This record gives sequence, C-alpha cells and structure tokens, in this order.
Amino acid sequence: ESLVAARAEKVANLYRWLDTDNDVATDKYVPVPGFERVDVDVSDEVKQRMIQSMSGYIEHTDNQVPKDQAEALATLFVESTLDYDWDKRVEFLTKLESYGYSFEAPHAEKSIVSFWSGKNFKQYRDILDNAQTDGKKVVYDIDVKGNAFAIDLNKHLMRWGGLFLDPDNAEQNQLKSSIDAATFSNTGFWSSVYATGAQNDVYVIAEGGVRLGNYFWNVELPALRQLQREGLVGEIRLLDKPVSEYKDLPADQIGRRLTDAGVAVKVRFDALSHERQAELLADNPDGYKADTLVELDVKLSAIDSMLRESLPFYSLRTERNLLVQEGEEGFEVRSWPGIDGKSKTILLDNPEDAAQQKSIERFILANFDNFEQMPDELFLVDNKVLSHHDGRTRIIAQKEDGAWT
Amino acid sequence: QLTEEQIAEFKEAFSLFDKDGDGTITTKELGTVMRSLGQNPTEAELQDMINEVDADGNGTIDFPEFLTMMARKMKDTDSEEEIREAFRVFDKDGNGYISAAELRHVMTNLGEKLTDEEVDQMIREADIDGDGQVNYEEFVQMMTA
Ligand SMILES: [Ca+2]
Ligand SMILES: [Ca+2]
Ligand SMILES: [Ca+2]
Ligand SMILES: [Ca+2]
Repeated sequence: ESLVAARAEKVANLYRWLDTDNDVATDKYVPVPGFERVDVDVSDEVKQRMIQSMSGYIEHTDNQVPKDQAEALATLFVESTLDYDWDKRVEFLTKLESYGYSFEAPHAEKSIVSFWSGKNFKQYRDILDNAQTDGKKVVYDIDVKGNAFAIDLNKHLMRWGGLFLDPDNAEQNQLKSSIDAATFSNTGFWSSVYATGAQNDVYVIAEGGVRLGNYFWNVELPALRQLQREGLVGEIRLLDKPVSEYKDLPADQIGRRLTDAGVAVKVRFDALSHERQAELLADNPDGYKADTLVELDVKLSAIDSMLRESLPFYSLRTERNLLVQEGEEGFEVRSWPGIDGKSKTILLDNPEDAAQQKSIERFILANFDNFEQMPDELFLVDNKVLSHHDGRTRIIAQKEDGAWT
Repeated sequence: QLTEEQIAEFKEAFSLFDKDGDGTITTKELGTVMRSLGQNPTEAELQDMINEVDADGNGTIDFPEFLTMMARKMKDTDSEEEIREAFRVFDKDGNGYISAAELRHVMTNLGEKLTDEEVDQMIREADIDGDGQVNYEEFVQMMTA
C-alpha cells in the first residue's frame, strides 16, 4: 500500500473532526482548516488550455514522470485542484509516490521531522543540525521530494493564472481568484500530510513566537496534536528566542512549549479586526499595513492555566506526562495519553475531596519525574502517604507541613 | 498582603518540595512549586526572581523568601481577565461571541494534553444552543467553577 494515502486518511479524519461544528464536509469534499473554498465555472474551455500547459511543463522539465503520463497527471492535478476533490488529490500524491517521489522524511529513523514557519531559517537549520549528538539529522518539508514536486506543479498553475488572466477583465479575475484559493488549499492539505510523518520530539522554528492563522496554527499543529494523543509524538519544541540563546545547549532543551508563558502571539493586520485596524491608526496612520504583523499582549498559557483548574490532575499531564482518571477502587495513573496497557493506582480516604486531590497531585509533582518511577499502589490516608511496590512504606506525615521518612 | 488560607497552602506545597527537611528548596524547583499554586512566571520573570533571591549564590530559598516572592507575583497578575483577553483575540467582529468551530481549533491547539473527547464536550456545553456561535465570556465563567 502507499504511505501517502495512509497519512492522507489520517489527515481526512482530522479535517472531518474540525468540521463537526461547520459540517460542510460532503465526503467527496474534505475542507482544509482556515482555507476558504472558491469554486468557479469556466467549463472545459479554459481547462484544456491549462492542462496542456501543465502537461508541457512536466514533459519539458527533467523529472521522474514518464512522458506518456505527462498529460494524464496534468489532468489529474488541475482537476483535483480546481474541483476540490479529496479523492483525486490523494490519487495525485499516490501517482507521484508510484514514480519514486517519497512523501517520507529522507533519513529513515534518524529523521527529526521539523517545521519552519520563519524568516531567518538559514541560521536555525544548522544550530539544530549542530546540536544533534545521536547521529539524528533534522528534516524539513523542503527536504522531501514528493512534497517538493507537488508544490512545483502547484506553482505552475499559480503562474498560469497571473500570466493568462490579467485581472482588469472582471470574469478573468474571478478564475484567477479561484485558481489561487484552489492551489492554496493544496499547499494546506500537503502540509498536514507532511506533519503526520512526525515522530518522537519535533522542533518548530518560529522566531518571535506564535502567529495566529499561519500554516503552523492552521494545518501543522492540529495534526501534531492528534499524533500526540495517539502517543506517536512527544514534545513539540518551539524556538521563538533569537538563535543566539540555543547555543551551549543539548537537543534535550532546545525549544519550549508554545503553551509556556511569555510566548509571543502575533497576527496579520490583513483581516485582523478590519474596522479595529482603522482604530489602530492612532500611533501611526501609515504604521499598520495589510501584511504587517501585530504583537499582542495575550497569553496562550492563560488558556492552558484555565485547563488546569477545570480538569482534575491536568497539571500532572503537562509537567509529568501522567494521565490519572476516575477509577473503581481509587485512581488510575497511566503514562499519557494512557493508551499503552500499563497502569498504577492511587487511593485516598475521601477521593471527592478536592483539597486531598491537590495534596497528592503536589505530592506526585515533587516525587516522580515520570510514570515509571511510581509505586504500583499509592495511598493517602489519615494525613500520611503510603506506597506499596513490592514491600510497604509510609513517607508523608502532615503535621501542618510535609516531613519525609 | 497574604491571608492565613494562602500561607498554609503555600506551606504545604513548599514542604512537599523540600525533601531533605531543612526548610529550603533549590533554585530550579521554584517555578515548579509556584506553577503548582496557580502562578506561571515567564522564563524571564523566573530569572529576575531567581537572581534577586539568590544574591548570596548558595541557590537557597527559605519558605520566608518563598512567601516574599509569591506575594510580589500575585500583586501583578489577574488570572480571570488574562484568560478572557486570550479568547478575545479570536473575536474578529467583536460582539463577544466567537464560533464553535474556532473554539474547537483554539482548544485542540492550546489543549497541550487534552483528548478528542475532552475537546468534543467542551464544544457541546460551550454553548447549549444549536447555533455555531459560542459565548467566550460564558465559557470561562463556566470553567472557572
Ligand atoms: Ca532542603
Ligand atoms: Ca539563600
Ligand atoms: Ca464575533
Ligand atoms: Ca450557542
């Protein structure tokens, strides 16, 4: 079987989930998050011009497509793109795969699938190459041939739009707008595709923190998240600091969580509260332009904080990677997301007592780094904490405060 | 500035983290202890705080020192407002109501250790009407409960 169709379906599941509220997915059309769809009916008049140009590109470029298929593939591309056919663009990728275009990271198991939505990508690429001790080499989307060749054809369509429809003509500009949006969602879909190849810990290069609405926010991170709650991806290491502050450091702690406090948030002025954009003329009327990025005094971490308060033992997930959940005779501790068999137990006199949950939550925080460190059975009874692994000990005694052994 | 309820909670939390029973934690455990009490400084704020309290260089923090640094923190921050602000960023037309799908995107992205189910229901009681639109003011006041 093809690998791409494998991740493609993953991607489709993700997209459908995000669509449960908007329910636009017609299961012949799967929507890309944050990419608006723009159908335009210019029949087969224009289509056969387009396909023949694309056909000619493929045929007169040095690439791994056999020239019998030069036009068969050109058809499949412009057709998957303009008609937003989920099935047809999966087939397109599958056809690329079948020619020798891998949609897999190049370096086998040593590949740290990484993502770069940044400006000074040059400097980061190698500070990260350099810090790798394991013999593992970072890879980016540009490093995978299948994705690369897909974007190449997708650019040709784009250019053909600008070069064969000049936008003064009113219906001509409408096809170009369609092309743009159609070719733009290809790059969105293909991005989720690449993200699903993520494994273990991943670096995200994002100088000056997060940008709401960028390919990371929209089609990269939500795939990474799903990968995470299937236990396939570990830490996501965001690098927002200037590349200077990641030297004299191991791969261990280059990058932090976008959830970590003092992570920057920036949004484009384009469609950033258009009427409120005007309101933002006060400091400089011609200070903020459509492409201008506005730093914001909001904290994404405030969202993660809220979560801690709403969800019992949430804070043990983030800082320790422990999913404890309401059990039968006590509490069940698992290694997050609690998908592997293994489980240990936690028992309190009054489990319904929120005060006592915090005592053992703090307790665990202070005592165990991971799930593997915990006794099979842990007890909070009568302001003393007891542990049975293979013998039995008591170690907590709360006479207004916590003393040990 | 600190109440009896708070110093005692801080005391419990602190003493669990002081493992050798001498009444001092280390420099690197500070942020952990604090975050367990619902106060998350930046890496920067947590260096200022650390450089001040560790002027002697012994990397030692008393409970008293701890009591001091936690008093200054909380003086500064408004949790309730800071969340409501964070959700505001996703109101493109103002009006206080962001979409239910948007709210699904926010939470799955900022829900570091959430799960699809946990998300799904969040959205369900996000707003109990059949409209897409969800109140974000309502949402926080619900989670703050
Ligand atoms: Ca000590
Ligand atoms: Ca000291
Ligand atoms: Ca609104
Ligand atoms: Ca509603």
